[PDB]
Amino acid sequence: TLNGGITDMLTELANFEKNVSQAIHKYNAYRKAASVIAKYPHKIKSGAEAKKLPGVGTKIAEKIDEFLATGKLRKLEKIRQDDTSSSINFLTRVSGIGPSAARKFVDEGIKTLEDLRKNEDKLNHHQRIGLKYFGDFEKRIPREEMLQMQDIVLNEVKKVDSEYIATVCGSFRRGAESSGDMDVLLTHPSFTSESTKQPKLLHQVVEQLQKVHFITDTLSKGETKFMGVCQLPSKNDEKEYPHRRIDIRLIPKDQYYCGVLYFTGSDIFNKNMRAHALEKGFTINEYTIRPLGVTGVAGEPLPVDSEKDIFDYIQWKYREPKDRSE
DNA sequence: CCGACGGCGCATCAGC
DNA sequence: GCTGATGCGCC
DNA sequence: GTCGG
Ligand SMILES: [Cl-]
Ligand SMILES: [Cl-]
Ligand SMILES: [Cl-]
Ligand SMILES: [Cl-]
Ligand SMILES: [Mg+2]
Ligand SMILES: [Mg+2]
Ligand code: NA
Ligand code: NA
Ligand code: NA
Ligand code: NA
Repeated sequence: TLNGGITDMLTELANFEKNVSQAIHKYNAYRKAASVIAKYPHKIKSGAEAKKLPGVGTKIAEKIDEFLATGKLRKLEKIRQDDTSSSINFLTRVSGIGPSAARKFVDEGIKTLEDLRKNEDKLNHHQRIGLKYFGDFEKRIPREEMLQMQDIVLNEVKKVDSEYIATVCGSFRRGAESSGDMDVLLTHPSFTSESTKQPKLLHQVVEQLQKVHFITDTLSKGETKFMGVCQLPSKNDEKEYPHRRIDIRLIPKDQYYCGVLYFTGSDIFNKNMRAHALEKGFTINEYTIRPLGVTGVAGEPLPVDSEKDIFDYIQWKYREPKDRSE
């Protein structure tokens, strides 16, 4: 982190744009700039130097000059002092409260953790769980703990059906020493792009993980995606482990490589790769890569037998997961 | 200058 | 009840 | 806010 000061500033700007201004393209622009600066291997000496990086433009270069000179950004100093902006930014830290809900809550006068706790009746199911575990959800998960969680999930899934394959993705698969949450990609030969030969494939797995008290709460659940809370078991006399977020995604078995590409991320990596695909005349989702016809309609799914095949289509050199942390 | 900016699952609500 | 919009979430 | 054409 040679340029941590700058990347922190840009991230705070991004969050303000997303949460307060509700400007999603500005949010993405700031994050893209922060990401490109974060991997730049020199300590940045000026705005002009930064402006040579793709995604850093005139306005960001100016902000960088201000920050290098003074160590702060007047724009941010003002935003921090603003009560409405401060409140909104805080409320969006609760899982389930977005920019819209946060602004609506602040209008009602609900703008602190204390206010939230006394107005549970005003929260939906997801938000009530987000509040319950507010503290826990902001803690990172050490890789050592991720390994214990992997063992529980993989062993429990095997007990449901030995044909399931579960893969931990996200930052874990990128080799991070700590993770924000646990991301699990699940496949079963009965669920392909052509047919669903068994019902409740995801349900059976969630149920089993609940039965062993690993999964503790549910935020949302459908046929292909579960979003919930889990917790490692603690030993006798041991303090409990924090509750953790868990996401499970059931992907058609024949579409594993596209699925694991998506779920490995990072998010900014996915955005960059998908944008590059479009420039190259292709569209990528978690299921397929398809050509874009002259008109605009996506064509038929192209053959994929490896993650690398996807990179080959868009003429990118292959990047191992560890090199996708953007 | 101006259009595009990644793609999608689940929850909630309005209209019919 | 369904369909489409919108919010919020995931990478 | 930035980029491409
Ligand atoms: Cl915007
Ligand atoms: Cl600052
Ligand atoms: Cl695939
Ligand atoms: Cl598809
Ligand atoms: Mg994750
Ligand atoms: Mg994430
Ligand atoms: Na630039
Ligand atoms: Na939130
Ligand atoms: Na996740
Ligand atoms: Na573009």
